[PDB]
Amino acid sequence: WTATSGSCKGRCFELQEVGPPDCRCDNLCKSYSSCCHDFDELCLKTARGWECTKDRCGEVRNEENACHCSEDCLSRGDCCTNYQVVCKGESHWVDDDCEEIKVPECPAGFVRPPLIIFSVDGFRASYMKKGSKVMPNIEKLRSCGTHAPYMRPVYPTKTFPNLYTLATGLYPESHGIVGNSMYDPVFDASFHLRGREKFNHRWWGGQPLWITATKQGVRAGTFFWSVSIPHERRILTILQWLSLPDNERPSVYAFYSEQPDFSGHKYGPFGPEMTNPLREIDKTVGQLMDGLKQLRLHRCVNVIFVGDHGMEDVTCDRTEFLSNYLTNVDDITLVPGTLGRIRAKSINNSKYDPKTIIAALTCKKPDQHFKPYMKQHLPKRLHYANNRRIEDIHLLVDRRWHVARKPLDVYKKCFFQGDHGFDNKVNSMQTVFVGYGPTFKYRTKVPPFENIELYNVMCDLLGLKPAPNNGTHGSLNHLLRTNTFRPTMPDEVSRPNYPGIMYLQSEFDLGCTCDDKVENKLEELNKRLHTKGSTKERHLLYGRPAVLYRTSYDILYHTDFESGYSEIFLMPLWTSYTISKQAEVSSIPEHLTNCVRPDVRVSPGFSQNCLAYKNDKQMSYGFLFPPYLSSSPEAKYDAFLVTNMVPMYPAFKRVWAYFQRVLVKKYASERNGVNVISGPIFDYNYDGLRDTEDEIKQYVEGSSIPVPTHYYSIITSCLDFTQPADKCDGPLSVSSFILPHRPDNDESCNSSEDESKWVEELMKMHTARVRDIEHLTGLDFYRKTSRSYSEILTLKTYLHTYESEI
Ligand SMILES: *[C@@H]1O[C@H](CO)[C@@H](O[C@@H]2O[C@H](CO)[C@@H](O[C@@H]3O[C@H](CO[C@H]4O[C@H](CO)[C@@H](O)[C@H](O[C@H]5O[C@H](CO)[C@@H](O)[C@H](O)[C@@H]5O[C@H]5O[C@H](CO)[C@@H](O)[C@H](O)[C@@H]5O)[C@@H]4O)[C@@H](O)[C@H](O[C@H]4O[C@H](CO)[C@@H](O)[C@H](O)[C@@H]4O[C@H]4O[C@H](CO)[C@@H](O)[C@H](O)[C@@H]4O)[C@@H]3O)[C@H](O)[C@H]2NC(C)=O)[C@H](O)[C@H]1NC(C)=O
Ligand SMILES: Cc1ccc([C@]2(C)NC(=O)N(Cc3ccc(Cl)c(Cc4ccc(Cl)cc4)c3)C2=O)cc1
Ligand SMILES: [Ca+2]
Ligand SMILES: [Cl-]
Ligand SMILES: [K+]
Ligand code: NA
Ligand SMILES: [Zn+2]
Repeated sequence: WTATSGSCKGRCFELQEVGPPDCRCDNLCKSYSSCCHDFDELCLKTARGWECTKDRCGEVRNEENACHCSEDCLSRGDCCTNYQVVCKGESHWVDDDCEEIKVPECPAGFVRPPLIIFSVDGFRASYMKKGSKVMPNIEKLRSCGTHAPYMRPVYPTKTFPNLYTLATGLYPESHGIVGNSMYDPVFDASFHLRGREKFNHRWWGGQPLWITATKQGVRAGTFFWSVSIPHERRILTILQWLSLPDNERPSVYAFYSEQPDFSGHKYGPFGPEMTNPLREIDKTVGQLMDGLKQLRLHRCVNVIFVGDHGMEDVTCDRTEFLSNYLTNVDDITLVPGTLGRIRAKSINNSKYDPKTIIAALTCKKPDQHFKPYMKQHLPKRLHYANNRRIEDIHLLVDRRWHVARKPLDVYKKCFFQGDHGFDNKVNSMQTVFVGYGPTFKYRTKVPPFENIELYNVMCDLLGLKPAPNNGTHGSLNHLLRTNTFRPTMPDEVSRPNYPGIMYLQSEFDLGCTCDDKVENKLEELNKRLHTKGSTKERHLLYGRPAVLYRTSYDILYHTDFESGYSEIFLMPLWTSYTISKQAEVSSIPEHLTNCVRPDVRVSPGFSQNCLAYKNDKQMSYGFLFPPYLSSSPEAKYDAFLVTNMVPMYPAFKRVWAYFQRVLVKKYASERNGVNVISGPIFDYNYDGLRDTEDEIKQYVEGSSIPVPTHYYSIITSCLDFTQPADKCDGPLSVSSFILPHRPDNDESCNSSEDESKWVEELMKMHTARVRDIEHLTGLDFYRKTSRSYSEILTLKTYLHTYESEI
């Protein structure tokens, strides 16, 4: 109950939310049905519209008007945004040439340049070029300020997960807004776009920018706007808050537009009906910039123009129905649309089987337009698993399609031509970023980046210390003319051992055999130098990775590769090697097919053993440095060391061997040499973070050899591919992946064919940032390069997406 018969007189768009049942006058009162009786009359004035006309110039103030053209309006802070243009011969902001803003040019009393976030729903990245003719204000922000060709949203590319990611720097799995709709089993409660449950604070985790600011003594405008408040009134309210006395004036503001998303759903991303919404958004930007110029703030405020996600063509007829696949369709609940999330209709049902549901949905029709996953098997780059609100069964839906439970759900809800929510690497889901102001660079284009990074920059823009988040602070320094943050490399926690020859062959009883007893100060001086690190500068191009947790491990040198070998996990944490453009692929000789050799540098007690693999009927093994790439028949014996061995399912060896035999060489010839770092990943609790030893759920049968959940590789070369990878004078180029270590290839529907038809497709799907691998391994890469650390941080956040040119 609200005693809604208090009053909004002198309180319109108050910044503090008043405690019930006292009635409210804040920009969200409408949404809670709790405004004071006179809210509309006082706070939502509309009389005479939004623009001064010649005949209103220097009029007598009439408090009924929506905005004013009377002489006193500037000092009152409530002129129409075009007041000066109409009544003072001023030009619109968009008609003035741009001039570099080297320093903030602010009125006295401003302690720091304000930040205004202008967020636009459904603003697809290609609108910047495709709509440029009808968006002159936006085009000026873009070309005069700092801009990316696009900005990557988070998965799912829905509105609430992305806006809240913008506010917090957190993946949806950590902030908790994991979809536009959700069920939470611990609360036993549901969350929807419509309704009042979304207003409960228990859904909203992390610490959003407005709370970070408040806690640190920086005042914040309200980020949320009730939908019925028109855009012109949102702009005028921001401009009014900017005229408050210094002790009352917020330093950060957000504007939100429902467009172009609202229209995009109805007409598709490029419908002819899309021109007008783009025109109208541009006009709103113009109102803001004219209003800022009137208050002498247009060279003082930092403005961010940012989308939450793009928009794809999607219609009714492109719907897959689970009823065409399942027989128990009524025993499941589906969260439907551009992604699928499946749970049991009833938890008092012990007959419900996730395994059988998955099998009924896997590769069942030739043209199938979705792919089922247990959430822990989703590409690691989506970071979409570690939340009790994300159902165990997930469906990744093809771009342009929907999934639904039954046809009745679709024709008893054609309406829509546009939608979004798909995989966040899909081109049509990409959105926009422009930063304009004293703190941003002038006329600068930066490479595409992920929206998880902006929270850190917005904190920097406001002199705030960010709460812990998923951005990599410093990776966006190149956006800024002056940074207050200067990242430093994390300290190594564990220093390695460098073992020499310490064991005799006969101390090993590992059940291994090798035909290598088929066995001179030329060649024997040589091999000792190699085992001491003589070739290390060739295979470790960027220094050794630093181990950032407490553990026991050895550096092992070899002619063709170096490794950091874990005495705890009984395998390398990383193996590093360089393949020049000219390298030769050879095969594994017949006499070496089953060869595994004890490593006399490493004790029996810290080694794997061949018997365990013989005994484990499911588990086979592979090698991290590939034998196919040995530099010589003699160096090839090094690749069969028991310290280069890792556990692999036979189904996985098909993937791995094709990568090592075919694709490494192809990348080296295309990229003019590559450096490769490969290794295992253990993430049994799917939290995106390295597992401790006591978290491992599977061992090779009868042994202490832990089974990886994933294998990664990081492939580095010179950005200027006219220089060889091992002699690169400038910026680096990287692509990486985190392949799931699975006992079957069900994920690839073409897997019964030759690896050349399906393997590379799988690796592309599981593309990763070096930063994802860092979290997953507790390692820190690129510690010794000639590049600046900020540039290295940008490099580690890069994602190679394999999409074509937007
Ligand atoms: C992306 O960035 C984020 C932010 O940096 C990273 O997430 C962090 O990861 C940390 C390590 O996993 C984690 O630290 C833990 O926090 C526990 C206290 O957490 C509460 O307080 C914080 C601080 O205010 C708050 O932010 C938390 O918020 C979570 O939970 C609330 C309420 O449930 C949600 O509203 C909110 O959205 C958020 O949920 C997310 O995180 C939880 C896990 O915390 C997940 O379950 C959810 O799915 C969701 O993702 C909390 O309110 C703290 O108690 C933990 O301590 C245990 O473990 C340590 C290990 O050192 C040990 O020393 C302790 O003794 C303790 O062990 C005891 O508890 C165990 C488990 O109950 C038990 O088994 C033991 O036997 C012991 O009893 C732990 O330190 C941090 O909270 C989150 N922060 C956030 C915001 O998510 C994330 O890792 C990054 N992602 C990647 C890929 O890098
Ligand atoms: C609980 C609640 C209350 C009201 C509402 C309203 C009316 N419904 C709705 O869709 N919006 C927009 C909206 C959506 C999500 C978030 Cl987080 C933000 C904040 C924000 C803005 C910009 C940036 Cl860059 C980041 C965050 C704004 C509302 O305000 C949504 C949700
Ligand atoms: Ca983990
Ligand atoms: Cl959703
Ligand atoms: K086996
Ligand atoms: Na298959
Ligand atoms: Zn939408």
